[PDB]
Amino acid sequence: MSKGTSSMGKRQKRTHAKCRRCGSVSFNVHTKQCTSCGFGKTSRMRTYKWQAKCKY
Amino acid sequence: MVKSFYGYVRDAWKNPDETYVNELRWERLQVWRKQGSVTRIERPTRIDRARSLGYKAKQGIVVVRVNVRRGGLGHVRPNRGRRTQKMGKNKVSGGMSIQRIAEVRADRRYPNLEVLNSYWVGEDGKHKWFEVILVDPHHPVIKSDKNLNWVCDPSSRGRATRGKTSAGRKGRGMATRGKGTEKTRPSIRAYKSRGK
Amino acid sequence: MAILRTSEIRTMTIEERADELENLNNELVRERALTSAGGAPENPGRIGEIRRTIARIKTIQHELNEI
Amino acid sequence: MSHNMKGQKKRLAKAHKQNTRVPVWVIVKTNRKVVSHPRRRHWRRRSLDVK
RNA sequence: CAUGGAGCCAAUGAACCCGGGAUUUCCGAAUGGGACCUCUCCGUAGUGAUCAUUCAUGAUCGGGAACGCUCCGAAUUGAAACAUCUCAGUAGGAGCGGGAAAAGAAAUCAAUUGAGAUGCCGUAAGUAACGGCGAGUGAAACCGGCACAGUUCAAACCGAA
Ligand SMILES: [Mg+2]
Ligand SMILES: [Mg+2]
Ligand SMILES: [Mg+2]
Ligand SMILES: [Mg+2]
Ligand SMILES: [Mg+2]
Ligand SMILES: [Mg+2]
Ligand SMILES: [Mg+2]
Ligand SMILES: [Zn+2]
Repeated sequence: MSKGTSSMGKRQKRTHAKCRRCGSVSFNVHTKQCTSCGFGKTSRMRTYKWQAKCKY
Repeated sequence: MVKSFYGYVRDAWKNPDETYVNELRWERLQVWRKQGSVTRIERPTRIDRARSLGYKAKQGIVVVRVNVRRGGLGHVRPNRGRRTQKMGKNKVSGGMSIQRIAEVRADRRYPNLEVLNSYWVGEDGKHKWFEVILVDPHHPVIKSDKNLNWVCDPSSRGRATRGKTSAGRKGRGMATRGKGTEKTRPSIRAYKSRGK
Repeated sequence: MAILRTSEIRTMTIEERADELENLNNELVRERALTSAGGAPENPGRIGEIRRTIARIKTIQHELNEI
Repeated sequence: MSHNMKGQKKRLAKAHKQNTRVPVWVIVKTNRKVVSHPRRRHWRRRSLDVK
């Protein structure tokens, strides 16, 4: 058995579900937090200054 | 010396170790340690200090006692590569004073008010207790009060978190003028935090 | 011209407004029912105009404080 | 027989009816300038980002 | 968007644009409980949490391109190595917040006698100052301008006025 195509047929399950707040498939099913908008962790939307570049 | 009784309270609290305030301190810290982090009280422990700081005997003003740990900003040793000057953190106490910490916690617990001032009320080995004055900017009495109606302006919401209180302005190096404030006034952020 | 103008709806009464809404809903049910077979309506603008008429009657009813 | 709730089946229903060609009269009206849309797909390909 | 067939709307003045309303499913600050379920359970019909109060009612919660304020805070790199230094209070982070915010009316700056809140711009000036006195970092005052604004508490005395 290998790490390539042999063990990639075990991908019959999910770790991210479609989040309510943003409709993106980023809601982790174990931590209960969307990794795109942060629903289930915070009221505000997660946005960081490293998501774009320094404006200079 | 026809002095008001507020003067006598201030005299009693000038040197509290050698007055009757020491006995009250030993009797009061037992009750104060049992209380919560942010405890509301009927009357200020030092009424003259509160009145000179801005307390009035009217509705829409709240006085709260806050317990803050003693010592500086306890910090974590970095787990990644540092240049040996940014590696040590035991002897580093931050730029946030304990009075500002207590004021910000009082502002946190009481979201619909504003922090007006605060003052030292007592301390022991592990704690410093500060009494923080808060104002209700949506009570009608404070709206009518012309000496407190400045707090209804939009620029006054969030005073203790934007460093506008008296401990905040002291912490931003604005207690004085002239020499030494070349990098503090009008703001620490204006000079790239070089002052302070 | 139109199915029924909103001025005529203001002219009507509460019971007549309810009767007109019942008849309009029944005719819209019939028109959408014939299209379940896929056959195009003989009056293709009729369905949209009846829905707009139902909207206008509901607007007049809500203005007059009926529900 | 994956066991969907109501919203999952509704999303799969919308995905199913999105996967249809453009009508003929749209192509005729547009002078054949609108001949496809990005939502065409086949079930035996990239899976839906639905559930 | 996008002048195809058949209809519809419009001289009871539509379409379209401005202003004012109505409707505005579910989630979402999401807020009756619950989410791998954008739906589901209880219906006793929903003000969830933290707060102010006369417990009538009211505040905060999220978003906003950057800017503003507060606090926390690297390394690459430069020194032709490298550790103080620099990179740099930068990058990044947490809190708060408005159309601006911060600042703000001397326990000031001067010099032998003066000026008279603050902010920002020019200059002082790569000067003073700091520095393996290496590399580099680095002001303010005076002065010339934009704009001009001064006041309120605590207290003394009175005592619910
Ligand atoms: Mg930036
Ligand atoms: Mg706490
Ligand atoms: Mg201001
Ligand atoms: Mg080098
Ligand atoms: Mg906010
Ligand atoms: Mg000020
Ligand atoms: Mg520097
Ligand atoms: Zn999400």
